Amino acid sequence: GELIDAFREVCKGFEQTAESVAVRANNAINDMVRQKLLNRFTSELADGN
Amino acid sequence: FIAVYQHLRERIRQDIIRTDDPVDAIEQMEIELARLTEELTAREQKLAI
Amino acid sequence: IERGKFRSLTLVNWNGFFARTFDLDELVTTLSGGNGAGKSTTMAAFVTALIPDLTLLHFRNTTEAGATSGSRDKGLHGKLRAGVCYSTLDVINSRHQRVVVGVRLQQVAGRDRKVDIKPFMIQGLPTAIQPTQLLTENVGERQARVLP
Amino acid sequence: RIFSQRLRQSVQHYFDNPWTLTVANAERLLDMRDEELALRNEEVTGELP
Amino acid sequence: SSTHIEQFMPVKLAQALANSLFPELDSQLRAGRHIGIDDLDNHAFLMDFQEQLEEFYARYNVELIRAPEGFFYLRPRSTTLIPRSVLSELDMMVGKILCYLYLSPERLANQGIFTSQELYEELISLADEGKLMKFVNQRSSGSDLDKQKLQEKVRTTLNRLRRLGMVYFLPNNNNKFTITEAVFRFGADVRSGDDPREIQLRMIRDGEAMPV
Amino acid sequence: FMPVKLAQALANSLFPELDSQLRAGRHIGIDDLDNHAFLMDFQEQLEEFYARYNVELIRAPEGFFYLRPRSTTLIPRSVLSELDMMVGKILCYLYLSPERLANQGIFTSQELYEELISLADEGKLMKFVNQRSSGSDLDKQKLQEKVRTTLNRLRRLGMVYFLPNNNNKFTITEAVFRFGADVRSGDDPREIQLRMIR
Ligand SMILES: Nc1ncnc2c1ncn2[C@@H]1O[C@H](COP(=O)(O)OP(=O)(O)OP(=O)(O)O)[C@@H](O)[C@H]1O
Ligand SMILES: [Mg+2]
Repeated sequence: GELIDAFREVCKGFEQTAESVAVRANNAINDMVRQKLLNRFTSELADGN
Repeated sequence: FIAVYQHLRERIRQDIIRTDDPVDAIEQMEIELARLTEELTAREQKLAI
Repeated sequence: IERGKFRSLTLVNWNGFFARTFDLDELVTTLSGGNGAGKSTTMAAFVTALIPDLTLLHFRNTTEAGATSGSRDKGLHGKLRAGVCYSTLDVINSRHQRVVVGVRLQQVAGRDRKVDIKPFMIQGLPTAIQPTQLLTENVGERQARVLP
Repeated sequence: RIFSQRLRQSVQHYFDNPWTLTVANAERLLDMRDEELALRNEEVTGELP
Repeated sequence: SSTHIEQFMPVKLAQALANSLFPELDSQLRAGRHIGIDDLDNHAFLMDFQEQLEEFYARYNVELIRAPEGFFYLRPRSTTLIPRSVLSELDMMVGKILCYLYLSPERLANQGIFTSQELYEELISLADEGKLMKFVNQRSSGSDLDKQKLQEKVRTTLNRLRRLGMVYFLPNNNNKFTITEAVFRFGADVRSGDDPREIQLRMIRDGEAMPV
Repeated sequence: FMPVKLAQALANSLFPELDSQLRAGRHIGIDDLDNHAFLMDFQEQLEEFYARYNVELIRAPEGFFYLRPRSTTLIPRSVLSELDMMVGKILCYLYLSPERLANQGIFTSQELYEELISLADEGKLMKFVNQRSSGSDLDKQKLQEKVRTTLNRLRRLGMVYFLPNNNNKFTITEAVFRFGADVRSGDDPREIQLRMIR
């Protein structure tokens, strides 16, 4: 959620459409993970967060 | 004969009876039968009272 | 204990009746008149008022009695005229309470000869009010109108 | 220890030979769409008995 | 003599069709519902007149079939009078997992009551999570929005299986449900320890299953 | 037990097929010689048979048979699209008097297309395609497509019979009257049909 809020600020700073921002943010997050820029930890203990 | 066996092999019911050998399965089935008979006897005794 | 009784039956804008009220008797009430006068129609209105279940209602001729026919037409629609219609009963409770039960009937526009029903109930109505007058408005020189 | 291997390997490798079961799927009864109910209003009048 | 039921129909078949249970059952069966041991009324009925029903439905070019596990269902022929349809691959994933759950003695202590979350956890434990996510979305890469979408698709397909009679929800709680033996049809490709290709060929020949 | 004539009726070889059709909602007209005769012969018992399903077997005054589900129907129900009814009403209008001289009972898809377009209001048209659509080629194309689709649906209903060739030319059956208006003493069918269409 915090990463999505950060992406929203960038998009605002680039004056972009607020449509599908949650999707655009997920695409960007997945792209960063796919490009080895971010490490993602999926724990059963964190209820899937 | 082979065909017969093949035919039969599919027809097994559940895991505790998964002896892939039909003939072997027979006895297991019968065991079940006896088990069931005892349960029925107890249940009908309960029903009477 | 004093058993309850049906006081009267009222019909509005039925086939042949504009606004008519029959006062029932304590024991027996008889309807007479030549063929086609409207006796069976009065029976049907009463029953309708009693059990508005449209699924059930099926008014066969007296001939063909007892034959389960599934007829295309239940025979109620034709007994109603265009516009709004009513059928109501006045009852005296064992408690000596006056209660007015009834239904609002109305034909449905469309090829299928369907009918609409809306039940209602009235409690505490003064004894001096007649249903015939309660359900109509006096418009013009003694040329009353029915009201929805 | 018969079905563990038998079924787990099937789920693990399903996509190498994806298959689907058949079911009876009888047609639904087509009905008229109910149009908005249109009653007959005529403001009937008459002489009172 | 003339005007005698036997001229046109066996007495037992007419007796069955006249029963008060028949219309319900017929309607359901045609819709694809499987019948297990728990719905006594129906099951018992089926048992009593099995051969008459089979013979009856035969008129339609459809087989009334009895699996070894004791559950009845309808299998249409190629010339069927009644349409035939196939399940989706996600339905299969949930089906094979429900099957393993039924067998699992480790969870038998629950008395059959399982939760959608437990099903989901078992599924992701066995199948390739990230590759399976491809069916939810072509760009899925483990994002939580996509994980919630997967969970909702599962909830949906499960609801469809419920309608097929493969699973029963609790009377007051919808997050929990109980299994039935009808799920064993998802194991039809492995119940015999033989060559998978030959099994698959046999199944398609019998009309049990189609490829994609 | 079971009534003898009912057992006879459902023992007949034609029953399974007709059952299948009926349950689908198909209407049986005078065209289907054997099916129509079968229903005429065994109506009294088939009505009772289908009442067990909370479904009504009705013979229209024009002559065609069909099933009507109750609220409590044992058969899963389905409902038509607005566009569907639109088209249906159209076909009912085309069952006209000059039709005989105009087409000798055989129409084309274009007749219906153009009639639809000409007689309907723009707004409802839009509502049929998408509310954001506006008088565009693509829109018209999609509308055409939908028309074809719905027409096929109707053919399943038995309303319209396609002539046996790949081209889209058809004839209208009497059962289309189910779409039609209420008729009152002396009223002109053209006028009342148009009045509902409007
Ligand atoms: N559904 C209907 N549609 C049209 N006309 C109807 C309908 N039901 C009754 N009528 C007519 O209404 C009039 C009253 O009929 P009704 O049966 O009430 O009379 P009746 O006095 O009870 O006659 P009988 O004693 O012969 O039964 C008759 O002309 C009858 O033809
Ligand atoms: Mg009469």
